[PDB]
Amino acid sequence: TPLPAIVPAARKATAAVIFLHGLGDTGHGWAEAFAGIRSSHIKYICPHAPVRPVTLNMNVAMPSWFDIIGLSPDSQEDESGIKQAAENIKALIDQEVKNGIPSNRIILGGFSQGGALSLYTALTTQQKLAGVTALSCWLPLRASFPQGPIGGANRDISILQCHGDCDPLVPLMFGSLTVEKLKTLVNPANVTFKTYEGMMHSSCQQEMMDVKQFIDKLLPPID
Repeated sequence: TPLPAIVPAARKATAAVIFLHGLGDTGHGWAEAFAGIRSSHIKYICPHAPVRPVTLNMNVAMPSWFDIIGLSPDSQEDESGIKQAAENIKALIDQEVKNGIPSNRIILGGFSQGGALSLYTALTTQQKLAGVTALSCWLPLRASFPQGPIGGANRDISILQCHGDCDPLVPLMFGSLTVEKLKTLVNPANVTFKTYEGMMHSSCQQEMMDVKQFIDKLLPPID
């Protein structure tokens, strides 16, 4: 658990954005992206995932929040790893709360499997968070969530989900399927789905403008 890549608050952190990178990456690249759209009062924490064998690619080691066994909505999933990773994130959120940033001033999000982890954690934590930015991701362990509203703190959480229509790794179909299930677990009045023409398993600058909009609207300065 090395030091995350952090864009700190200029003065005192009154909100925080915890963002988790995709497969095989570190937090450094995304911290830079969030540095380019930061608000002075917001702390941007991009932790680094541990290197580990990934079943999908002949157990070649690379940074990974959990194991990837497949790429289909029907693929087998690493249930234990997903749940332990989620525990680690809630642990990381608890730390930021005991250090001065209330949970309802914290946004969780990520890219690909980082986003998937973001959705799973937000929807299973009794910690009330400010929102979720789920980029080019999916809902892990769909069939374990009941078919009604989740209840709990994040019944009414705001979710911004973004996907490219040319994504070869997480098909747009899989994101569309994820938002439909989302709209049955939380209040769909706060569920926004954003599609980006031509984007692949990537980000674009408009997607980052819409993420800034989302964060700035939900985490405004206290002063």
